Amino acid sequence: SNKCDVVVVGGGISGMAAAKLLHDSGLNVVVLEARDRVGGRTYTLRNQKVKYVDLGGSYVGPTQNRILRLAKELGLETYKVNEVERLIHHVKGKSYPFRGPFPPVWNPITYLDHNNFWRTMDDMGREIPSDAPWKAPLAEEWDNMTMKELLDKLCWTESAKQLATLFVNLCVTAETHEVSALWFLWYVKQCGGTTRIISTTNGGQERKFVGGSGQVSERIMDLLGDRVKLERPVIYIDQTRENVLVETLNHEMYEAKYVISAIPPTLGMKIHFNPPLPMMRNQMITRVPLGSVIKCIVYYKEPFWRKKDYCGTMIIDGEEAPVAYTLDDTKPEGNYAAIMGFILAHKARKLARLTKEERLKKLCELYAKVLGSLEALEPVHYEEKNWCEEQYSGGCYTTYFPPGILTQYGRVLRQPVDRIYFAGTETATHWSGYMEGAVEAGERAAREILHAMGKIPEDEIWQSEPESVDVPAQPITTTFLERHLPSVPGLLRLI
Amino acid sequence: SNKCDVVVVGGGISGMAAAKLLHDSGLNVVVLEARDRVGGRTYTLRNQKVKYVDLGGSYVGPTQNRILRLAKELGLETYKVNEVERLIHHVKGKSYPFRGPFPPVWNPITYLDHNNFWRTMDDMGREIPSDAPWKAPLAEEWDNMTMKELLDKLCWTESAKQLATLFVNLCVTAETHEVSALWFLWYVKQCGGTTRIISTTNGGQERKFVGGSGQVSERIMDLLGDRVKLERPVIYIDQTRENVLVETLNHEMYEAKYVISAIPPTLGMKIHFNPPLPMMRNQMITRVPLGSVIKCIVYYKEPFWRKKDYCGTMIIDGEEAPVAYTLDDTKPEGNYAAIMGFILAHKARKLARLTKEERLKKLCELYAKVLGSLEALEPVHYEEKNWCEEQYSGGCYTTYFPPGILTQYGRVLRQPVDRIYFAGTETATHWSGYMEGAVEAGERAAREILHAMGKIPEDEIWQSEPESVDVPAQPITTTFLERHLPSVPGLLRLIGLT
Ligand SMILES: *[C]C1=C([C])[C]=C2C(=[C]1)N([C][C]([O])[C]([O])[C]([O])[C]OP([O])(=O)OP([O])(=O)O[C][C]1O[C](N3[C]=NC4=C3N=[C]N=C4[N])[C]([O])[C]1[O])C1=NC(=O)[N]C(=O)C1=N2C#C[C]N([C])[C]C1=[C][C]=C([C]N2N=NC3=C2N=[C]N=C3SC2=NC3=[C][C]=[C][C]=C3O2)[C]=[C]1
Repeated sequence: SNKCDVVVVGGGISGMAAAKLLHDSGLNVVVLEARDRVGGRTYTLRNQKVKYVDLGGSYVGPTQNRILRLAKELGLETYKVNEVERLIHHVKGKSYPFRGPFPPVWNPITYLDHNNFWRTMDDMGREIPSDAPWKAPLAEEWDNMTMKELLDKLCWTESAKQLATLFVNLCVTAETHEVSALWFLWYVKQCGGTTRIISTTNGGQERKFVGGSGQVSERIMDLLGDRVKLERPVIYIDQTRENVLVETLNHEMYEAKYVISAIPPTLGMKIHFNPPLPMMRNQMITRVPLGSVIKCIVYYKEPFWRKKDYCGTMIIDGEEAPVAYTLDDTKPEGNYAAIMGFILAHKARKLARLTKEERLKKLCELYAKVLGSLEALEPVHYEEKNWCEEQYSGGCYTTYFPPGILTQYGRVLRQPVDRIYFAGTETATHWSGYMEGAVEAGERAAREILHAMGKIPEDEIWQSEPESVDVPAQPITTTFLERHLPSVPGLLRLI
Repeated sequence: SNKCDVVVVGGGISGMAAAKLLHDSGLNVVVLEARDRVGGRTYTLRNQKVKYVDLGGSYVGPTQNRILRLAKELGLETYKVNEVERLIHHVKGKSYPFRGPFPPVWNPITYLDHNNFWRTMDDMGREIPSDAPWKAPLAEEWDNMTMKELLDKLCWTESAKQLATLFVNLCVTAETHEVSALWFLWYVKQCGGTTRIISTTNGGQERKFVGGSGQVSERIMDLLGDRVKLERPVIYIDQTRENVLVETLNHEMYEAKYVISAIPPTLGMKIHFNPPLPMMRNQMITRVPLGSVIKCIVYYKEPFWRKKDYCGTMIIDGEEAPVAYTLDDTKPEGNYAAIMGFILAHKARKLARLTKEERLKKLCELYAKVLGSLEALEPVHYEEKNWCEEQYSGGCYTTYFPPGILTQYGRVLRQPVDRIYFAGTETATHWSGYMEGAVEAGERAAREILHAMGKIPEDEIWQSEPESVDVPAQPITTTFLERHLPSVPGLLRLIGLT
């Protein structure tokens, strides 16, 4: 067997961040990666037509200090996603340009309803501990309903219900009726709330990495060298002996003092355990699916939308549109002009039956309508990735919790199993679901092992992160009217 | 490599029924079983204190003609679960003895609400094709709500809502808020409806096998000899070459023309596939958990409850009760007196924290109260099994579908993947979730391979089953009043109009 201090299962950002921290502390680490590549739910494709493109995770922004610090240490830079010109909200077949993070509403009843919906998501979040959502005072009540039931209760207008539905679908690549309300409310709150999660400027979509996010995982593989084993899917972990035995599909055996599991929780199912997992983890890993998305990038000769004072952001209501949300994916140099869109949740499942060229025509005709431009019908290139097809991801962006699961099983996600510690973005407490959460979780799991070895004290397991100097956060603000305007039933109780 | 015609992955009833049919048809089969035993979600424990006891699937009944026929051919016999004396409904800390499959309701409004709840479950069921529930006219609407939401809409009384909650928990070892309404309505209708699924006499719980249900899988292993490979968990299936390659954890390689997957759908995740599964199956197998249950059998010197004119059936409402449902588990000879109970859904997770002795004490204290009998505090023996802990089951009794899954993914549950065909009870169209469904699915998968091989015509893939001559099925009937009494809102509409 190949002997080491710690085996890390999975070479995404979380496992690479964990392996780098342990390597830097002087331990002998091995990363066992199932694929022929690192990066996992990040994947940067290079070719002459695109230069580089993120086909998985891409965006970073203020308050994501860990991924920013790790990337800066690896020699990466960010650039700002284009938000200079107007955003578009496409409603009932017409484009309404706007500025600021939130699409405006003009009907007074619809305004109260929209204002109350976002506000209420944040008010509910204030009662949900980031590190223990199952401790919310109404945890059971909120876990036992879907987001569809909560939206049906809160939204008195169809307008608000449709945009809230889009918000859920875009944030978690899942239908409102698939997900727990408690989990979804946790998810938003642990990203800093509604404004922070939805915003480009001053939010999660503010920036991308120059040359692609795949460079984070690639550059840690560059540091670790032949400590990273590609095409080594882990099939078996045996904790019955002095040292932990980890076996791969290609028959190799690794012996370590400890293991970090840095794979999506459900993909623990692909490992046979000796002894069997404890009951709660055995069932948890069958209850935690990942969402469904196709990430699609259409390339053009020029970022022609900018000539019409559009930035390239589109928020597109309704069932017919294949893509509900786009961003400008043009390089910072103004070349490789492109629109990124996501095909979300059931539409990913529905439109996967088409060919690549059929999806390209649907997207170009949608963009031509919404941008009001025939230039959208003249793509020069197309790239796409359907993450539903990935054996070693299960989906994207992240794991969602159906009703009832977070309260019954959530405590088990990061609980160690003997000498296995659990990383992966799903185990983070800030920007779980993101590259930021991957770094937080990988470094925390690594420090749990340094503590088990008696190398650091308990109080160093969870470490704060200084704010990025390059990507400072500005405060989230509200107006007096946003805070105090009544809900629709509130306006009615006054009548 | 060990070469054969068909590798069956899984030696539960479904895989063993598939392997037997293929063996009988003259093919070379191998069964690769992860555990050191066959039977899977069936397990008959033998010791001197119990003689035998089913700790997994046990009950069979009228309309389950495939399991009855298979067991009869293997030399097995059934006996009737004791339902001679009165049943008990325990609610708000008091016991109400009754006769018939349904606890009686005296309050007229509550009676309308109860009658309408069961009626409406079956009315909705008749809209749902057994072989394609996603084709129901309102499939999307029904799949996008939980059973909790459906009970909140239909039940105008708390009495009906509490009994309906117990019914869901007991039928599918899951909470009402965990499961799709479409999937639950399908599950009940594909068992023959509410009456058939809930009944002991004339329903699913009528009978057990003499000597235990594990004998089905064990007697098929006897017929197959060394073709059953125990402690061979399958890790890898490669379909890139002319013959399918199946690898086991203990390093062995099997080469076959076709594979039957006879494991619970999500346990397909334990297999690495080359090439990768198609997208829809790749995601489906992460979306389909199994339920949570501890099966607990408390033994007594005598079946003392019968002397109080109680048969041993208890329907126990209330969060404090660890067990919501019991049956008499006394042997047909009248000895090894015992009460079987289920610890359901969240209670299986909550009470797993206790010791075996702590669970025994809580069960005896509950039974003493429900039966009004101090003798219940004097157990002579105890056996239990928490199926949530089983790596190679995932839970019991069966796979449930959370909201939104059955319409989006259900079509691929038994869709072949190249030369992999899908057995397992979850793929049945009649008594899916049961030993009966396991036989249906195993034999149907085996016949899909016989058809692929040109040995049988397409119309022989799905085969009807003659009715058992030993276990006659009485029809499910309703009264005029059951059919035509209004719902509570129906009554309020008639009041508004008057
Ligand atoms: C895929 C993906 C995609 C496609 C995308 C994305 C993503 C993804 N993401 C994620 C990431 O990527 C993740 O997290 C990470 O990566 C993870 O990591 P980890 O943990 O490490 O993991 P992985 O990678 O997986 O790894 C693992 C590994 O392992 C391995 N394996 C397995 N198994 C195994 C193995 N090995 C060995 N062995 C075995 N067995 C594998 O292979 C691997 O490698 C992301 N992230 C980040 O960060 N970023 C990004 O970008 C991302 N992405 C996405 C994102 C998205 N988003 C955020 C969302 C959104 C968007 C937008 C928005 C906006 N909005 N919304 N809504 C709205 C808006 N706007 C405006 N408006 C609206 S509405 C409204 N209205 C109103 C009014 C008034 C007021 C208010 C309002 O509102 C949002 C969101």
